[PDB]
Amino acid sequence: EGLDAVRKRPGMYIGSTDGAGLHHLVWEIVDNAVDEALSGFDRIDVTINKDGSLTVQDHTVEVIFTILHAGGKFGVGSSVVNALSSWLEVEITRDGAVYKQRFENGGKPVTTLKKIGTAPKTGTKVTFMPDATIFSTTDFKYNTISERLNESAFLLKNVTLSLTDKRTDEAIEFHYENGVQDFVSYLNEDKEILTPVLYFEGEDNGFQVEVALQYNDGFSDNILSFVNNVRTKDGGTHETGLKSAITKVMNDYARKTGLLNLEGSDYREGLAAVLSILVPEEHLQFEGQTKDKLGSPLARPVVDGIVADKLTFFLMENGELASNLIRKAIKARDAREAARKARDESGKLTPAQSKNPAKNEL
Amino acid sequence: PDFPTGAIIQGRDEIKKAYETGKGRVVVRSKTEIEKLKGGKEQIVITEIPYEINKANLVKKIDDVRVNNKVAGIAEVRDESDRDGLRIAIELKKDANTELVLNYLFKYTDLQINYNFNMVAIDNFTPRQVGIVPILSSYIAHR
DNA sequence: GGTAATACGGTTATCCACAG
DNA sequence: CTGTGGATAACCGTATTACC
Ligand SMILES: [Mg+2]
Ligand SMILES: [Mg+2]
Repeated sequence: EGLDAVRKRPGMYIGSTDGAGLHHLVWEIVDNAVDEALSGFDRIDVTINKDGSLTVQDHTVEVIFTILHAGGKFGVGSSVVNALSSWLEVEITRDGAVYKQRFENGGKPVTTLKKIGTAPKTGTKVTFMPDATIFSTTDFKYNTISERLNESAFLLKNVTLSLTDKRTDEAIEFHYENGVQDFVSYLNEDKEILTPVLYFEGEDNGFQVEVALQYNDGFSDNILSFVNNVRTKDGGTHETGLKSAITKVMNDYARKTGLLNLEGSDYREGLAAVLSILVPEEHLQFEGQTKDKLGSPLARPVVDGIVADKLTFFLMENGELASNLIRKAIKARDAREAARKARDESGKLTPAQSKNPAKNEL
Repeated sequence: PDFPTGAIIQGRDEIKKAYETGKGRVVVRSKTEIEKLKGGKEQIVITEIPYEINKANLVKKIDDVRVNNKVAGIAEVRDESDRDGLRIAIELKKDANTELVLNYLFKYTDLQINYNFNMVAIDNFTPRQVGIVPILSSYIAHR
């Protein structure tokens, strides 16, 4: 079924950033599909067809399904996709036969859910072509969809996500077992690794946190965050709490072992980390519209708590790599303020890009 | 013009003005791709710069924009140029208006400059300011 | 603390026009 | 206040033996 309101104001549902919006809707439907599979009813196939339309099938779940505008993932109208497409087509095949219906121009049906062919098993497919009445560019970019499916696959483990493209006969298929561990591995597979992949999980006061992190020989840190499997593009309390525990527990380790107090970063030079927590509804606050920044003040300590604990223990794992990181840090401070001092004034060295004593040549 | 250092030249009425009179002003802007990186952070990749611009000086004057936060966005600035290419990677933070950073860069650095024609040459022992025609003519009669 | 003579390196300030 | 390119003009660190 289709919804007039989205047509009347598409940006409000999708944000027709065109065709960044066009891709926002595909996120919506496929996330809803995934969600519905997570509901127990274990694979989603996304297919970019050659005629330009998008099939998305799973193997009363039907309208339970097609009604998205639901960035869930968290394992007479209604439904924004059917409403935003010159043609949609819902085929269900459940119990020994296949029922089908299609909808045109905006959501108006055009056939009844009737039967056509008997199928020997079950599943449901939605295929749809968007329209260049509301959309500028209806080209489905294969690499973007591939990417989102990928990260979507790190996040939710009990599901697997395929993506084949009849336009240029290719197909990836994402399934990640190790999870958030494997995420940060993927963040640092282009780079040169240093430390192995760290990983702590947690649960406290209603929060379930899961944080993995590891070092490359790089400068800029890369830290991505999730409240309820949606991303925090601009971070907030949970992130700051994770960051409040790495510089806290390290300075502490610094004073004891590494002798030595240090800046905020310095310890995060080349640190990539993946942060995904689960906040309950009663503790979940954001900022001025858009879930881009977490506000929940309770998340700052509960993340800080969980991570700082685990990190204090697993800092007594080895000391080869611990003193070393605390050594690189003390290095970073020095290098950092060597810019501050040089700046205030307002050497023939031609220095290697990536700091790493182990491999560099002078 | 066709600069040996490539890039992009904006200002046809002024190319015309300069071929007409010898003098004109034109804009010259660097070549850039945007690069979507793993995670979700974008990264500007400069691949041609303006004629007679010092590359080192430039890269440096961009890191100088970073550490002075003259605009936010720039996470790292790194010259990746080598034997088979010219690549400057300006990597951005998560959540940072990439269009904003790019425009502020064109405005306030030498990522984009002006070229001013001023075409004087010695034509019969005296200097003359010349457009494309007395130049081409002069050539022809020489030949 | 100095210079001898054949070697190895590199560096600075000026003029001139014309741009922001 | 900086840089452009064809001109002007200088400048001084080091090694080596040897002797007050
Ligand atoms: Mg400029
Ligand atoms: Mg200039």
